[PDB]
This record gives sequence, C-alpha cells and structure tokens, in this order.
Amino acid sequence: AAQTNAPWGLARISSTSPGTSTYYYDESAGQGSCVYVIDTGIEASHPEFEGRAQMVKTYYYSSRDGNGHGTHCAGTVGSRTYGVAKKTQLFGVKVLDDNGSGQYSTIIAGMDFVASDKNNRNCPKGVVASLSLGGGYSSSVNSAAARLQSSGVMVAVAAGNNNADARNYSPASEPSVCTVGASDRYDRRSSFSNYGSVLDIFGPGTDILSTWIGGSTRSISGTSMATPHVAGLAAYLMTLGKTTAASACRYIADTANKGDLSNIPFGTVNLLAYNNYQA
Repeated sequence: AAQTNAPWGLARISSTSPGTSTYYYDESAGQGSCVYVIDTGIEASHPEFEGRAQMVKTYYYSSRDGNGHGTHCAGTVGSRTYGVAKKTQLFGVKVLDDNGSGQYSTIIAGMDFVASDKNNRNCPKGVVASLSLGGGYSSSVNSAAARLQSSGVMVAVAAGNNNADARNYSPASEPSVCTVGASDRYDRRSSFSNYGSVLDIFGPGTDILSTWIGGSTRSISGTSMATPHVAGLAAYLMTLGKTTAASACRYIADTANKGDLSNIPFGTVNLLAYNNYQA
C-alpha cells in the first residue's frame, strides 16, 4: 500500500533515502496487534482513530486527554493518516496529568497494569507499549519497564530531550527495553535528542504531524514523537509475523538503515528505524 503526501516521518520509515513523501507499507497494517500508549490519555473520539482507540485506565479524575501529548503519540502509532500501524488497536493508560506530569509511583503502577491488562484484550499478533515519558534515573522505574517487557510486551521508551547521555534517565536507561532517539527530516540527530550506548534505535522526532485534542492536528518535536514510530513499527512487523515482542527491538536494529544519520556521537548506534517493505 502507498499513502501519498504522508508526514515525512512515515515516508522516512519506509525509505532507504530521506526526502520522499509517500509511505509504503503492507496492507495488514498491524491488524490483530495492540499498542498501549502510556501517557496523558487519548482522545479516542478523534475521527482519525476510527473507533480503534479506547481508554482502559486512568489514575486521575478523568481518563480524557486534557493535554494533547498522548493523543499525538497515539496518532503516530496508529491513526489513519498520521500512523505507522493504521489498523492496530490502541489502548490508553493515563499516568500523566493534563500538565504532562506524573509521579514515578503512578508510572510504575501503569506499567504493571499493562503487563496484566493485556490478558484482558485480544491481541493475537502481539502487544506493544509506547512510553513517551521519563525523568531522572530510578532503579524502580527501570525494573517496572523490565517487568513489562519480560511479560511479553514490546516496550519502546523515549531517550529523553536533554541532549545528554540517556544512561542518567529512566526508563530510557533500562537495558532490556527499546530506547528511542530522535532524528530530523535531513537525517540529522535532533538537536535535543539524548544519546549514548543505551539507545537502540532512532526514529523521526523533529516536526512530526499527528492528532491533537479537540479533533485537531499539529506538528511538534521530541523523542516522545520518535518513540511511537518505533512502537507502531513493532506492531506492524509483529502482525506480519516477522518478529515477536521479545525480539522486535533487536529485529528493528538488525533491519535498520545503518550509518545514515549525522551528528551521532561516537559510541551511539547509527541506526534509523526502517520497515523494509518492498511493494
């Protein structure tokens, strides 16, 4: 399948070259997979989600996304226009308040929630969790991410936006999950992207158009935007049967575009997520 005039990041993940605008992908489109977006919530009524999104958990007075961040990330995973995996099922877990903040204890609870809650959902092709959040190093936060991954969920986490070594941030620094840095449309490391040996992969993160609250759209930047590209890619590849939750991060690294990014610090992987789709 081909989506013309796609957001640059979708085009990038199906291309061996920057500078194109059509997204190419197998029509299975992540059908039968599920992606949990652990964030500020999801505006599930947005026409872009086509009834495939739902809130399953909140730790606050509402499950609605009063911020937009979680809706934007969910849109990059799986919205019809802005999403990588256009037929996946999206489940929202609101661990961040409407200012985008959350306590680590709440975030940990939300990760353990997903590890159990997947047993209440139908995801025959597999389960992914997208965590566009983080703060300073916490062994307890890393352990929660490691548990979620061990339970059979492909965990993708943002590297962080400090232009610093991600070893000092959590859950970015957890070795067993997939830690995602950000790139721009010219294949440069995004100016804010964290780096370091704990990163596994880069995805598009600068000037990413996606869904927003109020039934709207907007373009924003962050490792928060790169992470759902990788989460959606994992769901798509799991639906194709090419990999599993336990092996998807390694598979994505194996099949990435290699050595094509600029301003990658020595010791950080130079790998850009790629779907390897041949029409």
